[PDB]
Amino acid sequence: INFTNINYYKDSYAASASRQDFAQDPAKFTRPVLDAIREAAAPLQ
Amino acid sequence: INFTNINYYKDSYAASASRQDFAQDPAKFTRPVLDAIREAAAPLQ
Amino acid sequence: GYSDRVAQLTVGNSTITTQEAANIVLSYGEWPEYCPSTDATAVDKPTRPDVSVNRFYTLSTKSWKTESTGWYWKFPDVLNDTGVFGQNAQFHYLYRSGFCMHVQCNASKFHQGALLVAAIPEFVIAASSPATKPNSQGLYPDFAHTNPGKDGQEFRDPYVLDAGIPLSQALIFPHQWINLRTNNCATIIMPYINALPFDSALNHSNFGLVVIPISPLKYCNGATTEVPITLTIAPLNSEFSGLRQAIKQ
Amino acid sequence: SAVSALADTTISRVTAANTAASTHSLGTGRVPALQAAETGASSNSSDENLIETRCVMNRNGVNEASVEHFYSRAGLVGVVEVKDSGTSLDGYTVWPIDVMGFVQQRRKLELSTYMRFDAEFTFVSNLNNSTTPGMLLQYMYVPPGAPKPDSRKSYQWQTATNPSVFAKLSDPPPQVSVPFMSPATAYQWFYDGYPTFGEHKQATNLQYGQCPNNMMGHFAIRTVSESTTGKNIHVRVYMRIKHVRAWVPRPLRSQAYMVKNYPTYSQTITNTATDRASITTTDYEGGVPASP
Amino acid sequence: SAVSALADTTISRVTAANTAASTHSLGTGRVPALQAAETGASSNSSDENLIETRCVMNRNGVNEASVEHFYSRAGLVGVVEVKDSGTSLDGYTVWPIDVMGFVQQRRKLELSTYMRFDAEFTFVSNLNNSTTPGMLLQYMYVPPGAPKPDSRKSYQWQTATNPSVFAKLSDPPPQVSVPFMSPATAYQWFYDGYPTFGEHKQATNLQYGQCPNNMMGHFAIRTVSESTTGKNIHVRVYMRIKHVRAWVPRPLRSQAYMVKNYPTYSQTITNTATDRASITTTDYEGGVPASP
Amino acid sequence: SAVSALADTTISRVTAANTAASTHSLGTGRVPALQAAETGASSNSSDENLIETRCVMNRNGVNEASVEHFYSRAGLVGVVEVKDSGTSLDGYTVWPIDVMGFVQQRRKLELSTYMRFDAEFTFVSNLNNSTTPGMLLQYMYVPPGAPKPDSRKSYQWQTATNPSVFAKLSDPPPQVSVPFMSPATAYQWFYDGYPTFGEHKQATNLQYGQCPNNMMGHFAIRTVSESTTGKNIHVRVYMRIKHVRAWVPRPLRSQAYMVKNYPTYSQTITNTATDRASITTTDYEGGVPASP
Amino acid sequence: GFPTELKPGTNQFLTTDDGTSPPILPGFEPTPLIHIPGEFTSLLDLCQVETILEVNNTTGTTGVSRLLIPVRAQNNVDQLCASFQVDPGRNGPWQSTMVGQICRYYTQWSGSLKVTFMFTGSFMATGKMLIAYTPPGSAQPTTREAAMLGTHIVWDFGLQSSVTLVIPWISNTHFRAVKTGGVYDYYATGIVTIWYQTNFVVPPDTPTEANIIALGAAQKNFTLKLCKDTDEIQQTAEYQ
Amino acid sequence: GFPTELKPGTNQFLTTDDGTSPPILPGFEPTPLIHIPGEFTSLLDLCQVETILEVNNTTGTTGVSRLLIPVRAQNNVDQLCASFQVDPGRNGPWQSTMVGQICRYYTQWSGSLKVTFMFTGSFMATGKMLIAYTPPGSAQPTTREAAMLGTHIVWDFGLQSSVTLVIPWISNTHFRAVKTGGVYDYYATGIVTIWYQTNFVVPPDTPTEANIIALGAAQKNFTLKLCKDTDEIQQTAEYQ
Amino acid sequence: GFPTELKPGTNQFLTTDDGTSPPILPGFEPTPLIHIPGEFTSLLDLCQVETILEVNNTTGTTGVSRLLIPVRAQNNVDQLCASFQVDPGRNGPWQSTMVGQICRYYTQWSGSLKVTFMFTGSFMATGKMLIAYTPPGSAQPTTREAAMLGTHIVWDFGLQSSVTLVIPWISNTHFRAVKTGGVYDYYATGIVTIWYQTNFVVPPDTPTEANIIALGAAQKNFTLKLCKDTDEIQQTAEYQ
Ligand SMILES: CCCCCCCCCCCCCCCCCC(=O)O
Ligand SMILES: CCCCCCCCCCCCCCCCCC(=O)O
Ligand SMILES: CCCCCCCCCCCCCCCCCC(=O)O
Ligand SMILES: CCCCCCCCCCCCCC(=O)O
Ligand SMILES: CCCCCCCCCCCCCC(=O)O
Repeated sequence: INFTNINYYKDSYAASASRQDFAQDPAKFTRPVLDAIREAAAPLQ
Repeated sequence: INFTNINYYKDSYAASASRQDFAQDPAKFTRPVLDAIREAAAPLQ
Repeated sequence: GYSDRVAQLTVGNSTITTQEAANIVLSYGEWPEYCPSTDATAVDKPTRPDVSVNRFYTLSTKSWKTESTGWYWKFPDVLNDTGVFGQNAQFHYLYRSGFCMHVQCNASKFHQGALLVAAIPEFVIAASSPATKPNSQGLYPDFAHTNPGKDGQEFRDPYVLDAGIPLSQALIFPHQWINLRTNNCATIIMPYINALPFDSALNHSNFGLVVIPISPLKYCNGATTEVPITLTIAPLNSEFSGLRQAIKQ
Repeated sequence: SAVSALADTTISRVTAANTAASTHSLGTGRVPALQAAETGASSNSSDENLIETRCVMNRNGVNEASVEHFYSRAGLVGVVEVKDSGTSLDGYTVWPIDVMGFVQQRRKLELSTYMRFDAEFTFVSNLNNSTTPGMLLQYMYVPPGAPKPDSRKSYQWQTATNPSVFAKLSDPPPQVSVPFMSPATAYQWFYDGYPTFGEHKQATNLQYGQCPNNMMGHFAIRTVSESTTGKNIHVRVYMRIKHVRAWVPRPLRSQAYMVKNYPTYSQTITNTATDRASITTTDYEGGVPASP
Repeated sequence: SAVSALADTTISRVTAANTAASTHSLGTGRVPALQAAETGASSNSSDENLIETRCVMNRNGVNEASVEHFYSRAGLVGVVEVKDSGTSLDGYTVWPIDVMGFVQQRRKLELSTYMRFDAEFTFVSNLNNSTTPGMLLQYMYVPPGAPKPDSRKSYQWQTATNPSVFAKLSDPPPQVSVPFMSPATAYQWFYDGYPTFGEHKQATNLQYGQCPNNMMGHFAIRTVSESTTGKNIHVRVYMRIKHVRAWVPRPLRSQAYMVKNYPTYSQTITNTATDRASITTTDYEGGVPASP
Repeated sequence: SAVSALADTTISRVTAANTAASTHSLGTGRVPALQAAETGASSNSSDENLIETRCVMNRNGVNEASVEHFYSRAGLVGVVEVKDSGTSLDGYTVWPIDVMGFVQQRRKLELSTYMRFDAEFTFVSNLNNSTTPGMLLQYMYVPPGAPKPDSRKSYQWQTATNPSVFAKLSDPPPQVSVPFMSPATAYQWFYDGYPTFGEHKQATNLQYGQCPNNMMGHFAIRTVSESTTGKNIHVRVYMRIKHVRAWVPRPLRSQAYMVKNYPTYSQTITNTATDRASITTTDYEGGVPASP
Repeated sequence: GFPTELKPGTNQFLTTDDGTSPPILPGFEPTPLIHIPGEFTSLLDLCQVETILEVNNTTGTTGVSRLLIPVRAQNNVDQLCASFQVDPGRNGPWQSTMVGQICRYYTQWSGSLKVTFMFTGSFMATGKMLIAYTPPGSAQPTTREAAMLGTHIVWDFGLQSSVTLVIPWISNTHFRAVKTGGVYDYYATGIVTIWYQTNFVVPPDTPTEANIIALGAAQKNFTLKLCKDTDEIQQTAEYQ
Repeated sequence: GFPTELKPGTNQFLTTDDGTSPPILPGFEPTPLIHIPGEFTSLLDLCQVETILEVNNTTGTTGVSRLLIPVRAQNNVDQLCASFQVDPGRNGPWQSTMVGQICRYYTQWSGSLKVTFMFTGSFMATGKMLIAYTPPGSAQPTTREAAMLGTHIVWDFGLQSSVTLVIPWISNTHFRAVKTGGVYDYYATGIVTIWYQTNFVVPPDTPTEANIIALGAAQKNFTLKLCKDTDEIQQTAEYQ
Repeated sequence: GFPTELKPGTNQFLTTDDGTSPPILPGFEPTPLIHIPGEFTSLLDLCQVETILEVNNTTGTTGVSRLLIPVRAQNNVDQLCASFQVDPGRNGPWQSTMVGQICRYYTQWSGSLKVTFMFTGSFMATGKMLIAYTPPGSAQPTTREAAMLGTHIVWDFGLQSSVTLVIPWISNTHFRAVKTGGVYDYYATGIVTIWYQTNFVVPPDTPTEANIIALGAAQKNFTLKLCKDTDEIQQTAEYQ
């Protein structure tokens, strides 16, 4: 029985940390290329 | 009217002790044998 | 499922042909876009001089030598005095634009070397100074190093990017290598990155454009000594608001 | 009712990537090992395609590496001495709010270029001997433009509009929630530009990198006193960054900082990696080989 | 149930006016720029009708400029010294309740002519050295007509009907909710009249502007003591105006106040605007012009 | 709703085994008394099959003998003296986190080989004279690898990522929940092995039994002070083991411990049982026999 | 006793904490609320009311004369009548405005402004003025040719005696800090210059110098943020 | 502020308080729980495991010899082999048992006990023993005739080498205090005496003295109560 | 007053406590959130980006030269090019990597690593390298024959200039402590040695010494645990 993530103030920024939206999108840093290269393929053919 | 076993924190390990799962399985220490020996039977026959 | 080595980049009346290209880095997977109505704050109608400013401007050619440290440009500053982009950047207070940075360095199959072409957002240039009082001039970089213009600026300490950050982690930025055995060009398409929808093209430089030789240019006697490095950049989706008298700096 | 929301408030475990079982590959045209780092893309080679892997149903929690969990930790952002003894009988101090004065918080923030966040500021105040006698303090936030106090009795402490916290040293640390206060969409730890137009030809060039979108005013602290108290109070400000939005990751700082508002490293550049004897020397002794 | 009410308790963002996209206008009879300020009406000219505007879906929150948010902030309304040392061995003080003694609260209130509000009065009491030793105080509200105490032992402190708060200095600041106490529908920061009939021919004329509808009695504070304590206690009264209803907005005061209950400015009138060299001189240097 | 969960939160009584009524047995082949202890199995003989028993509906609660109830009790795991007087003017102390320094907690833990548990660590800090003056302490958890503080002013106390608790001595004992922190699935009070490869031919052999899976870093405690306070603070650390999972029960230790991280008993071996005069002498006098 | 744990911020008195407090008067019903005309519920409604800009804030000019922009018959062409910065919270002509005083109770402002110029000359006085708003980055225009490159209105004196020049919200940031000067010229709004488009022509026996009254206000998209304490009146002693 | 009143027990640190406390590590997911063999969830399961009673806890007897009950060929009849009290927590033979050590972590115990005697003589060694449990009130029986009046088992040595003597729960109270001695002999459990029912008969060229190993444990109805601190190991200094 | 009892942990300031605190600004609406490219929500996404390993961290080697693994034409066969430990948080080549710096903000790491070697020689330079990962327990292999017994890749220089050597997660524990050295070599990851499978063959008039650039990163199954404070930059005085 969990009783947390409760805001006691009318201002939304007084709430606790937003710790329920873990999203991992590494492609914008790891594969930031136009031509999607398959793993099994030689990249520069 | 009981109001307990309540977690106030988002981390589950901050909860109180897990004191509602009393399980007693002594056979793994008292009878750790392959051949189940009946009580009325002579064990080594 | 592979990247074709041939590529043609047609923007405006400019066209760039490359026959040994690795790929095209789309910075952070985001194409340059015009400022949406939701993200805009300025009320004036922006000018979008599509083909007059969004085009490839070949700006600088730097001679790669064996002991060369590298060069860096600041994207708005490198085009602020060039073409119709510069005029719009001077006549308008507000500006936003992506770019298509295309670094060119061709060498024979008997040359070797590797450049690191990276586009660094908010490339704050550091000064290398001894322990001194805050009064000291050496603690802060002069304007020639913060805004090198179109000529660029030779790196003093490319190992720390002249920013106190290790060059080895500069690959966290949108980057591409020019490995002379592999490719002769590096293309980076960078969208407008800023905490503001528009910003002054004169005061604020959104991105740094570093070209650092990681593997030094080595060749044998008889090979062509002069191995140039050319920076051709093209604004993409350039908007300008706040028309007034043209301001140089 | 809304009891369903209170039920799904505990942090759920997001696990790491499972490893699939892989067999041997003997053929042509399939080269998952060969890459082209020039493309600027990291290698897409997987462990299954380079070695014979097993099936590992990975249950390691990746949830702690989030930007929220990495940043939602109160670190020291300011030490404000309320000098009221000796030559400085002020009883008040107006502190420029800057979170880049201490290395641990500064290096974590500079991992990102832009950060938009709310903060939980905590004030841990005490005397020099670590004691906390009941002594009324006033922590007034003086936003940019609000008049800064020039004494312990000045009119600005009336705080009719300024946020102010009255708390004795004996009280638990005052803690308040600060919103994202900035004219920009996000704070900017790196501002490659100048705040004003002009020539920027000064010998010092102090204005490079100074974005006023980050300058969020002053924290004016005073002892609520009528004369000198003879005691210096050390207010340690701790900022917990919550509701974090980070943009444009950057290399973590490698050189030691020298100043607060400028990247400025010594002429003695420290290598990111420690030196070893040779490129072929590793200091791992391992065990005794069976047959050398 | 009523859980729907607790859900819609956070402040919703009311945004500013969006700007519509506008094009050029070349015609006659349509003059959105030409106005007639003589009519006493502000200009109805919009940005779209004077320049070519874009579509700006404005998301700037106008909610903070409300009269509630502008006024619901505890400001200093009174400093009451409970003198109990030296020549004044009283141990008590009866303070005339007036919110016009300090400039920051007074100037905000005088923005409006009539204000009807409840208040949250807070008492931040301490010694001269800012320390708060456990010392029992009694803050008794003495409404108009109730007998005022004449000593620290007098019978009025029995507070059988008067509201009274007992709190030590060591306690957190006593805070109470005061209703709209006034014979009138609203308080009146400006009363163009006299409280009594008569000739009003006195040389001083002290009664002009004095509306007893605002005179809400006294705050009697004492140390609950049997003799002199030798310590002077400074009680700072902070009023947070809530449930505000403001009427007839007024020009904000430009001259420095001189007295509490009267508008009275010096013969040396201070200009509302600071002087500059000439009507054609602006001190904004801007950038270097491209071609002068 | 979830009110059914809050209803079944009290501990239910699990009773012991009932005794069935048994009669006399006169026959062959049925030998519930004869056992074979060589089989490694405990005797399955029941009371009903060896004596004539009655029906005992046993209502004795066996719930307290659970591993949770046996271990969920805060015992002393560490005494950390923050020396700040005399020859040791440190004002800080970095304490290696080990729960095997005190006999009562150590002997209970060593009942099991592997234990996976969360803990509730409590810090009961005071001066030598048992008094708790308001003195700000910082209890920083320094995980393995985090830089340990080398002074009371060092940068590590900025605790930007390290868990840290600021609490005065006057406050109630600081209490925090520590998760199961270990690279292994469970802690290991007995590690029959060596942490590193090698020959292990040292004269001391200090590394036997040292599993780094249990070494969970240090607890750095400091007085938040600017100079020496002249007072030594004794921090007593109490660990309450919750969410316990115990594996491989072991004989309870019989010899007195000599060191913290090693089973090492004296050459003077103490018998588990106290000596008596003879194998046929019991010291129970009972009553006067009716007819000897 | 219900188990509770006191958190930081305990016992603090935050002056901007909208919380409950015990009522001193049980069962108190206040005086009934009768309708009073002129209730204002938003300070932005006050900022949209046009108030006189003190454009003639010059040395020697005293009293109501500081509220007048003098306009006279010019002997030369393309001359400058008056200029003023459009930073609402800056010490200058906007101090005399309700928008410029309510801005000072806030840290950041946003939205378009509005200056309605009223010509107070004779009916026989004719003239055309170029009122230009120069966006940031440029100093005050030195010529009308340089000023007409910005947001401007050519005002023709006539039956309608007033013109409105909207200062459009031309800013890089969504908000501008009310504080100006120093590095806070980053939030400069611009400069409004009044130029003689044509001359100030009058018939004989007619006054040759008239006055323009500037009336500054805020547009409908105006917004304030981060309530602070103004720096307009200072106090050295409790008003007794 | 919600009205609350602090009650006694405020600020106290009860070492046996199952309450919540703030987690030091936000979002910490521990190492996954893999299956480890041999998990025990109840200490009663451990008390039912038979462990060697140290019945030969006599002066001079050292080491593993303290775990043996010597049995030899008797020259007389109806003789006493060994005796021991069956108080689990009493200083004596039950200290060497897991039940006797887990009992010491509790104040009160209840339920039947169990001593399995294993004869470790030659296959050719035959004998019958009378193992008697004497309920409280009586001292150690002086003769086998007096001991056979209590709960006893006549053990015949043979192919099955072990006998179980259940010490039945013969008590006036539902629980017995683990503490013994003094007025706490009210909770005396009794005395178990081993008598020679017949002799220890061996053929020629066979060892004439053998050993009986006693294995004490707890029956299924065993129960402990009121967890306390054992008095088995003492500490004078923190183990460094 | 609702009955409450204060528990331990009252009045403490835990720096990692995700709790509420009163807002200093009632009704504050921040600047709107516009889309900024390059948002990262997980530090593991940063650890998967390949960054240059500083493998030439040797005395004398300065600047960008520390990022190059020199490869030259060998006069002998089966020689060692370079070696480095694959402990991400160990002082060594991995310090120059984003994974090796984000690892230092955590106590325990897990998952496969990845080193992409890029050959930066002439197009005419051909060669084959054996890059071997030696799991723990073994020192650096003294011969290529000993190194090829571990996880290795034979890299052929060609049109594709880069090879990826995955360091598979070969560990006894689910996590490895980022701290190394001493008893923490229990968490040693192994050693990666680069051997000349064949020679570095070049035609005439071609450079005979080239460079390999190592690019270390983390695989998709990489995971960090127990956020701590890094030991990379130290501070002796507040930055003024
Ligand atoms: C009552 C006391 C309230 C405290 C108010 C604290 C306000 C803090 C401002 C928010 C901090 C983040 C922005 C810091 C940016 C400055 C760093 C820099 O770029 O130099
Ligand atoms: C127990 C202590 C309770 C405190 C009682 C405070 C009562 C305050 C009265 C309400 C304040 C607003 C009215 C002030 C008007 C006077 C100003 C004036 O016109 O001179
Ligand atoms: C803010 C202060 C937080 C306190 C952190 C405490 C962390 C305690 C670690 C968990 C304790 C159990 C593991 C102990 C194992 C060591 C014993 C050993 O094998 O030598
Ligand atoms: C005061 C009562 C608050 C009730 C909050 C909801 C708790 C639901 C209990 C179940 C916990 C959620 C996870 C699960 O389904 O097991
Ligand atoms: C605040 C209200 C909490 C209610 C919690 C549920 C309590 C149910 C009352 C009955 C107690 C359970 C045992 C029983 O059925 O008798």
